[PDB]
Amino acid sequence: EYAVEKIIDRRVRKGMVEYYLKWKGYPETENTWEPENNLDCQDLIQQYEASR
Amino acid sequence: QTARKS
Repeated sequence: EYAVEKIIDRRVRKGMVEYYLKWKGYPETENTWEPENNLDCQDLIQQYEASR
Repeated sequence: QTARKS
């Protein structure tokens, strides 16, 4: 539902992969952890795992 | 691209 600027971090919680996201046009204070199923950013995810 | 905000 919102445009993602970049993935900052990744973690596993409750057996779910989650990404810490910086939302485009929003302050860092709005960064939130979102389960991977919530994302439609294959490019960013792909790039994150790559440079990881 | 985009993402759902839980």
